[PDB]
Amino acid sequence: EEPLPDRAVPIYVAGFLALYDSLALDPDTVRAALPPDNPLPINVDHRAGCEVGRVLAVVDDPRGPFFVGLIACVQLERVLETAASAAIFERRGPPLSREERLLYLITNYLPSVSLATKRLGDRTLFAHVALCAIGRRLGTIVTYDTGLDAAIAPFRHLSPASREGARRLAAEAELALSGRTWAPGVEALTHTLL
Amino acid sequence: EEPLPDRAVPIYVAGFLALYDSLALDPDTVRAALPPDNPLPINVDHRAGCEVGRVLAVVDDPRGPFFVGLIACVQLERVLETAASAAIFERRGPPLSREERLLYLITNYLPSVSLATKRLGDRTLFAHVALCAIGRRLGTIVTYDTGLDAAIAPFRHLSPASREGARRLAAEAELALSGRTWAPGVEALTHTLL
Repeated sequence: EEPLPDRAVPIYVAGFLALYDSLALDPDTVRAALPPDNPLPINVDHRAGCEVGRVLAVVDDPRGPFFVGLIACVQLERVLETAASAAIFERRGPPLSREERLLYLITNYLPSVSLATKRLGDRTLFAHVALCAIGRRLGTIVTYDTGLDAAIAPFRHLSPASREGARRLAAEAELALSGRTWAPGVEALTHTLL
Repeated sequence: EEPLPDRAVPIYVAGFLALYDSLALDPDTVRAALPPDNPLPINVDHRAGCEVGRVLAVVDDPRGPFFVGLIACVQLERVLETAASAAIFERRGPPLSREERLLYLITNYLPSVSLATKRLGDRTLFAHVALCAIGRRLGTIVTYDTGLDAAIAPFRHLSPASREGARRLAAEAELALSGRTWAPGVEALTHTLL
């Protein structure tokens, strides 16, 4: 089809991976695996082959484990566009630019995330974060944005200490991923999603 | 199944029905049909039988026609719950209450709306507002909330004059609908959605 864009639109995702009781995840086991030994990848529908990003930071918070991630995948943008073309387009207004079209699509088609942990039997308890396709899996709500601070801003309930640690941990982690894209495959993503 | 709740959770929806060029809808034709002669109903996927609410107010704005609506439908809440049970539930945390469960579901499953107009050939140009099922139709993004002011608040781009006219027009229109629910039918909604 049309030619793949040369650079991926960087997408930042933020949200709570879990919420504490006011029982599977309690604050004590979360702190045991608080700093992940290995970087937690971001995939689609828990399929390791469909890796589209990387978790930038996970911070403990009184509400629950809060995370920030970076998604850099031209092929995910193309596949979501293909799904959008399979639906009746009734949006009234001027065409959105490349960045807000991607935000419009990934928020509606991948509205939640799911945290994967190792089996029950600092620590390696955290495994990966999965983008959940709507109508397939229902996880915790996230926000998508083209800015790091912008992705965290709508979460007013986060304590200022957790917010600060998140954006400083995410900034230094984003730096190690300088100029890194993800290419799981257009057909690989289409099979999982559509 | 489980018994239908006796009272519907009132849901308020807000957003832009269309956006002006910086060509189908220009500001001049919008003002011609600015005050609808008849109340614009809210339905699902443009099917008149699946009426679930009522548009409370439509205000002209430099960005575009902005609307506020009320959705009061126990059966829509039940059907969306049935769709949620058909997906893998992976949300980590305590169970959401009845109100935020409904908000969680209607935002993810019905993320956009579409404005219906009469054919091309104050005025009756505006017909109804349709809740668009994700993966079926793609319309303009809306916000859902359990409060009238809360539904309008995230739209910071709205001019303060349009915001004021919207909440005063919506408040008096909501009053005429005192204690009115919508019952399109559980099977009617299931056929359209699932």
